[PDB]
Amino acid sequence: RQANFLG
Amino acid sequence: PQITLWKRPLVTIRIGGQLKEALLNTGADDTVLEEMNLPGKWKPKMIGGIGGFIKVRQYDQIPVEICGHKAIGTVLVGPTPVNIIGRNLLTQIGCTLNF
Amino acid sequence: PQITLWKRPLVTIRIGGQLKEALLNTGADDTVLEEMNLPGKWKPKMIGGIGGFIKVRQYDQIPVEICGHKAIGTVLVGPTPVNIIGRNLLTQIGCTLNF
Repeated sequence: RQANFLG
Repeated sequence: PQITLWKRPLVTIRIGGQLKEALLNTGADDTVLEEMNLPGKWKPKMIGGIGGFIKVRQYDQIPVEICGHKAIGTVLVGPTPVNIIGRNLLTQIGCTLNF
Repeated sequence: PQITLWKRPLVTIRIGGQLKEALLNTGADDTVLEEMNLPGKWKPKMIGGIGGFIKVRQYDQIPVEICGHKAIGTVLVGPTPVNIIGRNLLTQIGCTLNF
């Protein structure tokens, strides 16, 4: 589930 | 190829007649794209990251061309701020982290 | 090492003398750790998240050991699902994506 990307 | 991480690892992907710029994302279990009409049935899903959760549509068995490699799997569609290629497809094209 | 993606790329890190598990995350510009205290000098920061900006504390020039590879740089601390090592430190340890 987890889509942990960050800008 | 070898992709360094000085900048976002963005690649062009293709689904059908559709081009999307997408982030190769080892931190993502799943692949999520925005604004995509996809064929077939879908089911509601909620997926989380920093900030919280978004609601997406899960489509199964979707071919995705990634730098000349044929991936076929689950593609989630919804309001992700950036298009994401996750581990489900990265594995299929033989992608690893190396240091 | 070479880390494959059939499972989450979790590795052990050392920071401030503590061992922690962190996710090697190519989709993250920055390194974001779960709530913890860290040596000296932080500034408030906001980072773009799902549904909006999240508040974090920014520590600069922090030594972090990742699989026995030394990095020194900016570590953000805040509400993250999991400890995340981003490109800012991945670049320092010579990490690339390969397929």
